[PDB]
Amino acid sequence: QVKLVQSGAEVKKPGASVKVSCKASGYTFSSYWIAWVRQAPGQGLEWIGEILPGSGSTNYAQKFQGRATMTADTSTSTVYMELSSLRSEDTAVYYCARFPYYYGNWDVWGQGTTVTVSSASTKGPSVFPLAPSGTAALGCLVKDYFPEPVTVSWNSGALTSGVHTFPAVLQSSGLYSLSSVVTVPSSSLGTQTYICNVNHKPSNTKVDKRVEPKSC
Amino acid sequence: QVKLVQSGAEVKKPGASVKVSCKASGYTFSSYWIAWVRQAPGQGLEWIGEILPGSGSTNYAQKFQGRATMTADTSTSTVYMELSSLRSEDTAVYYCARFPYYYGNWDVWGQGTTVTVSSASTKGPSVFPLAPSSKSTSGGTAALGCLVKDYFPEPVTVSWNSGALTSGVHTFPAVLQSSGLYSLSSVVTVPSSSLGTQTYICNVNHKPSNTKVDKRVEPK
Amino acid sequence: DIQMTQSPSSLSASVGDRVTITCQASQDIWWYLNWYQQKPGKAPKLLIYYTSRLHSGVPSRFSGSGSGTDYTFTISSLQPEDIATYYCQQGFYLPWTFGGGTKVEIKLGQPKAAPSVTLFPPSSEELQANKATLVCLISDFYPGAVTVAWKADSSPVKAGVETTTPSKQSNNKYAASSYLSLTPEQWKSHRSYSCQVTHEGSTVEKTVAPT
Amino acid sequence: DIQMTQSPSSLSASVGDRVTITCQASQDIWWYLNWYQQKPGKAPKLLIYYTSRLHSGVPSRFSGSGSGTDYTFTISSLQPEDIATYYCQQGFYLPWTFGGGTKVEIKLGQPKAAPSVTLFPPSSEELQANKATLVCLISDFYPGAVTVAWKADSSPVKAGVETTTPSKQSNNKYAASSYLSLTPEQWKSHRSYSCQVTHEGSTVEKTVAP
Amino acid sequence: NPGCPNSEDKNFPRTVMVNLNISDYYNRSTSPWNLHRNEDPERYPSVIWEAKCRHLGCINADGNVDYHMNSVPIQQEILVLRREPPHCPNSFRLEKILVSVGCTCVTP
Amino acid sequence: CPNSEDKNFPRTVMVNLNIHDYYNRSTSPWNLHRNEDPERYPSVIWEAKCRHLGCINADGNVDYHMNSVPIQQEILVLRREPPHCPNSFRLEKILVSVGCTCVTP
Repeated sequence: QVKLVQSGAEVKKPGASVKVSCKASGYTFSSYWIAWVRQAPGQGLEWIGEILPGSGSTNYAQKFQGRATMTADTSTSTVYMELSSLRSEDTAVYYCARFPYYYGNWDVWGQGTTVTVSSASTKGPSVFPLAPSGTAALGCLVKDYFPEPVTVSWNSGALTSGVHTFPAVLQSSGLYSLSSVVTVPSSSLGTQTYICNVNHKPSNTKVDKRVEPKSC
Repeated sequence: QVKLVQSGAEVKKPGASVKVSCKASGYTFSSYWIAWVRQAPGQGLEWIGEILPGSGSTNYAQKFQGRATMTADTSTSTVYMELSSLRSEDTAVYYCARFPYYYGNWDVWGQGTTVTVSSASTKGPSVFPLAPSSKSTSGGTAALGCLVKDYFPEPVTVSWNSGALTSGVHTFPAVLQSSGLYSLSSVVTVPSSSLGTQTYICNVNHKPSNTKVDKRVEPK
Repeated sequence: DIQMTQSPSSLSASVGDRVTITCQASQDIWWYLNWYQQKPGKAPKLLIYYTSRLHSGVPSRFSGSGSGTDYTFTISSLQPEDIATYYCQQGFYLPWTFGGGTKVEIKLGQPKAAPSVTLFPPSSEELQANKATLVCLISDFYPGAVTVAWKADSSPVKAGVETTTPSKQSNNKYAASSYLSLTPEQWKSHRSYSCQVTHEGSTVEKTVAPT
Repeated sequence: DIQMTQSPSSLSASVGDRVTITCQASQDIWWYLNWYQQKPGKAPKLLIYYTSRLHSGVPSRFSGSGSGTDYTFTISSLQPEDIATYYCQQGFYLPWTFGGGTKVEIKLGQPKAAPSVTLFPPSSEELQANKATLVCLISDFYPGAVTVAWKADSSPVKAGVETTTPSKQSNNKYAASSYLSLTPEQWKSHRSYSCQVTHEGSTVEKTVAP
Repeated sequence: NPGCPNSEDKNFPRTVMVNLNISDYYNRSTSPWNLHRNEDPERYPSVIWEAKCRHLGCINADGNVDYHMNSVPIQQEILVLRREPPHCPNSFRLEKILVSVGCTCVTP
Repeated sequence: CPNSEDKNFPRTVMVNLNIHDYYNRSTSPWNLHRNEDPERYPSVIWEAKCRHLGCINADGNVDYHMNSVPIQQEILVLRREPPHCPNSFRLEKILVSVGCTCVTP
């Protein structure tokens, strides 16, 4: 019943601002500090700042002072962190968490808010065939899309054996690329047809691509 | 305005009990400890015990535990010390005092209650004349007086010739006998030539016992 | 700031093993050291506070100890639900600082498996588009740590390499992929390019040439 | 119990002098040492608490200092209204205990005065009453103490003596009295009785005979 | 504040609140000593180096142990803090312990 | 004078207060000198100081081939800081000579 509920996922451009909300219940809102901590991708937690809703006193990590503002509204049991001049490095899951001061621990945490800061815009992929050469490997290169995800099937779902769709790389441009490959018998390459079905919902893209064995 | 007011003087027999009261005003009665400290005649100070009216928690000096009981009444802002099996060594002035605990000081004190533990009862004195010299002259004066013996309680007063004679009169403070009774003497120094002519009478007034004696002091 | 050194940054161990993580502060922190657990896809959770005290409901296989600058966290018997990243944090003075974390994983009875590498050259169509991408697909390796190096003829190529983090396949082996971005000019001005994947001291290499 | 040794037990000084009193506890008391002032017939008053802090309304001529076991109380400029007995008290642990006190007086420069002693035999009337009291009245002495010894013929009297405390007369000298209780038999079976009063090394002696 | 007591304004029994912050002689001595490491993780200082005299006697100029003279530990009373059970920020106690800092050489 | 808020920040500890020859016979003898600081606990520290630069032989003379040296110890003291309240204490460490020993140069 002590509980913190945060606003939803956010996607922003560099230079924009984001404002995340944290709604508290199950305790006396004015008398406990609430903090914000972020988890950047991979590993690492980092403290941002804290606010005591009762008094409005704040403490910020020096790194964030002037760029992060925390506010609290006793009439709604809600605290807000606003972070301005977003940069790519601000991409992270942001948490609010209650911070009993006697031991200086965050005992209850919100569910997290994913903040993606990217200069990219919604974009469907270019698909290129990866020509093969007793088995062989062929695939498709699904290049330069945003955001995740893309799905891939082979021969409209008729071919699942030996299909391996690899997780995407995230390029410094902000776009993703992935590859899907299928390993098939070599005798079948000139008879059997191979088509990869690349669906990217956010952009409404559906491309089907024939993968031909080549000049050899 | 922080104040403590105590009940009045007490006189008790050995083996009796005494209960003194201490009435508090000018502050939140339930939130401060009140203590009792005594002072025996000519001696220093001695802590007896303390009570927190709010909770009724008490602490006593080991010497007094079981013999002193402190109680408090929130409805009247009054604290009581009761001391039982009184002995002559319990004769003392008893003070109540408020005790803020953080520094452990008595900051405000009551006015004190005199407790006398005595086996004596109200008794008027016998008066005897103290005949002047006989052997007289020297600087031409002689000394005569009255011995005021065996009275209780204090005080007795003495005058000479119904207040007409104040010159050279010296009434001495009383001695307290082990019996509990007091005795004193009053003397006057007068010219020796006047002893057979001039009359000398000492007027001994003891109120508590309604005594009034006048005594002719003869040279002989 | 109080700097927290946590070690090691990651580890793997078998079900029922004992795991020990260390945390060291840059000055005496008077037992104000907390430990958090962040399981994959979940919010962090307080496990231990004030060095050794267990938060309500936390299993007793978790414990902490230490004093002064030196602290430890111990999992007595590692369970599958315990796969997570663990962090220490000092609560002695502002700003509140964390150790770098320890990512904890489970070894099963699983043998070392070398990676399969498949390398594809740029397609005609992408060359048409005035772009060139070499695609090195790495699969079926265990454990999950690989390094990828690319060469143009025999010389290391730094620029234009993007490599994924390793991730678990549906069998319990790992996959990764590496992408080399070139101008079509670069692609054509060399006789060959190679993708070299090193896995626990042994390399697997593939090469491709414009043809 | 924590024992408090206060020193000196009394002292005398002139108006405007600086007076220092000492209090030593039997173990460390962590600055929890208070000082009280008591004038004759009155309740003690808190002057200083926690070693050196002044109670509300207390003159700033009073101060205190010290640590551990060893504490001091100081009157910077002694005034007449400061004649009193001063007590320390530890507030560190139960039972609360006091020093024995320092009685503070003014030097007056008053000259020594020898006592006048008047000795009265028992009266006929009291002998009639089968009682016998010798009465030794002692007056006009300064400073304000004497010792009294009684003799029966030449031998110290060992029983029946009751002697008052010295007290201040209206002329600033002191008085006391001593009473010897005898049976009328005792009184008649001796050739003389004497009251001997010693003051500052000189003894005034009076004798009476049946 | 879960698990750890509390104190009143009263401050009885008396407490203090303490603000938390922010050589070759042992070998060359006629009464030489070894240092031994004493560690108590609930004590501050946690680590105390305590002297222990090498021999019952002292060492002459020819480096032998003669028993006419005695090696004795020079002891020092020092203050330590002990965090007592139940192990809270408010469960500390002052203690004075006697520790040997070194050894000196004495005529019996 | 401050206050113990529940918070306990900045961090403190609360400390419960208790209800309570060799210097002359040594070949490197020492005098004890009294150090008193009325805002420190212990208020009184006895600090050693070696009698002579040399040690003392069996005939009780000062020979300069052997040296009297002070043995030092780092010790904990509490300092009651301004404003001088039960809650204004700070931990400190000082170096003090406990005694003297006799060494070959």
